[PDB]
Amino acid sequence: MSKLNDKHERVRARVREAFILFEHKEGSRLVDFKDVPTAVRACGVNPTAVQMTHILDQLAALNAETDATGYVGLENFELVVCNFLIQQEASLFRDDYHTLLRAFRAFDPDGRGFIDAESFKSLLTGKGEALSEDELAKMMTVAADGEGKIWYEDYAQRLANDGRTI
Amino acid sequence: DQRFQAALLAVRQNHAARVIQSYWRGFKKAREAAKKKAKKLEKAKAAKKK
Repeated sequence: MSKLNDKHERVRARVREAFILFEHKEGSRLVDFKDVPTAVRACGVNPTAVQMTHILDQLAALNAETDATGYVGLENFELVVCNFLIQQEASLFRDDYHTLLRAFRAFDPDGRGFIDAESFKSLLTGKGEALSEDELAKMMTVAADGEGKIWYEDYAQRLANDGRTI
Repeated sequence: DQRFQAALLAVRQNHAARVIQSYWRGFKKAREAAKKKAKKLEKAKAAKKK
């Protein structure tokens, strides 16, 4: 019970820190609705656009009972994001590096150890939650080397090492 | 046989694509937040030095 209580305390503290990082004013305890998806993702998880929609709808429903000032209260944001983070951590232990390795291996049936940047971008354009051309260009600039090859092991390691202190 | 194999490959590739897109969105947003925090810390240090 003490370990689970410490888990809750850590989740609440991390969500509070992420909320403070995105407060519109220092000490105002409010975060802009457009910044809510960014704050939730900065709270230490990488959920899909479906979960962005779910969390935004939940926070909007919670804020509907209060004044519709366009800002999300600290209490509501902490409750929603902490519940979602607890759900994620309990349902799956965040082995992000291995999950990304499996996802990248799904695109490499031959096990060549690398994925062509152009083919990978073309596949991502029409598969899954379609991203923008600017997002794809930034991704290939960050990942692809001078030879146009994406070493998915190193890329997954870098993705999982995105400053998330566990 | 080829159509069944291609359908299975397409399904797994779609799942992997969704996962990778979510993780890339998270990574980009985390990098933006880190840059914003670094800029704010530099501003605070500059103000303190005066």
